[PDB]
Amino acid sequence: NCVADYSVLYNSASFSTFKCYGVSPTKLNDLCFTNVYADSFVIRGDEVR
Amino acid sequence: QVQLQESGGGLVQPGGSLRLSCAASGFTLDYYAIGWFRQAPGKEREGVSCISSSGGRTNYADSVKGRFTISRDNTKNTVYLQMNSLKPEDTAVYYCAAWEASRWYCPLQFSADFSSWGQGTQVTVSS
Repeated sequence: NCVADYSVLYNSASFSTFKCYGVSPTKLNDLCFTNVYADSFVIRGDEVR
Repeated sequence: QVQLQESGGGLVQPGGSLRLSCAASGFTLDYYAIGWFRQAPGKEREGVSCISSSGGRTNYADSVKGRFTISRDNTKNTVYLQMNSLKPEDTAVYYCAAWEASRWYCPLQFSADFSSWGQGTQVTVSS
């Protein structure tokens, strides 16, 4: 129930991995989705993969 | 499969020269802006120099201003850091990293987060 401008995130480089599977880093702003879910945690470097 | 490899380091005499080659496999390095980084033993990671994805914008550090030169070969998927008039202060392991534009404006003199960190090569200057 909101508008999200993902171009703010992808074009800010306060990020390391934009590992998007099923979508391209630049296309999220163009598409509409039913409901989005967010999860968060802190991990180590080599385990990111 | 996104790999960055640092090739071209070694032990050099002060006042000499050396060339570094950053190799990318599994992805297109042309779409990524590259910036070299150094972390000497006992020193924090300070920015060497940054070059944009198109190569038309270049960043440099005042500690190596006029001595370190950056060029990229997007056709060969490689970015080169040419070093001249070396000093013992440059004895550090060197990493090349890829990341996108962090803000408006073309130059990338402002540091930001870096995605792909390579294995790194240690370049030693001592004589």
